[PDB]
Amino acid sequence: SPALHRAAAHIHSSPGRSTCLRQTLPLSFVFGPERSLTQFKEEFRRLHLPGHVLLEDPDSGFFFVAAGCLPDFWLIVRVLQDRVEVYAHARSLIREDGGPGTECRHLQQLLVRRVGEICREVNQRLLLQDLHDSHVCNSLLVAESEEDLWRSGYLAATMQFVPGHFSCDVVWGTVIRVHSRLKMGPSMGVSRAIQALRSVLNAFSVVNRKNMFVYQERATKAVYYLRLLETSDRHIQLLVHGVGQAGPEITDELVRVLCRRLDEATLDVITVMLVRNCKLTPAD
Repeated sequence: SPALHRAAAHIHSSPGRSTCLRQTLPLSFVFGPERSLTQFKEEFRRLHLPGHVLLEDPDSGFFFVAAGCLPDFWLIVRVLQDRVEVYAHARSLIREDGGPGTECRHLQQLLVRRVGEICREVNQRLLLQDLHDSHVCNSLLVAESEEDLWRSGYLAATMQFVPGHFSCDVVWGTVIRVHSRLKMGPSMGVSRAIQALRSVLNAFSVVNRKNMFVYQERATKAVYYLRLLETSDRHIQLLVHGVGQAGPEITDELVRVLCRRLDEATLDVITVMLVRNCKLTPAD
């Protein structure tokens, strides 16, 4: 503890020096620091460094980077209430001729990137948990579209780092062929396949967003946003957006359930047609 404290004091008391570097990284906590601090600490503890291991001192609370024995350079990371301080000490941090300064700078940059990614992931997880617990899609979690707008402590998040544009991209995408009987539903312009999918997914569909559902995987505890669209040969195109790659619960089981519902609807329609002894199409 006292050696790390002295190194941090020397780094802070020598700004702009070629041997000591101090960097401050803010933690954009959408839900506040009370819940974000524990998540950030856990992520930092579970964070992995290339060729280095982070040891957290319990007396001081500041993590130190060591070779995985102390290396030729000292890297110290301090986690405050709402900011992260990274201190790097080396003989020459400016020279990059295969020395310890270049390695220390690369390690500091990697640690800063990992901390930023961890903060973003914590914010996304908090937003997903709030959406799952409230069945409402926040603007920061996903931007409100024109259809959603027509059918419609986060103030700092709105007046902070750009929200809405940080929504997770479509992790997986699939196209499901729609049968000829289900191509036209009971309402003009509404496919029967779309209606069946809505009826199936009403258990997790978003009220404020049309044809949108929020599904939380049981294994990964990750809430993902599913969007379904009709593509014309009418078909159902489903895009699943999540922080990480979609698991097998949504990739396979959900597709199987949707296919089973579509097949049941087609079989019921065919039975109704045969009840009237109507001519059956070769596709039917």
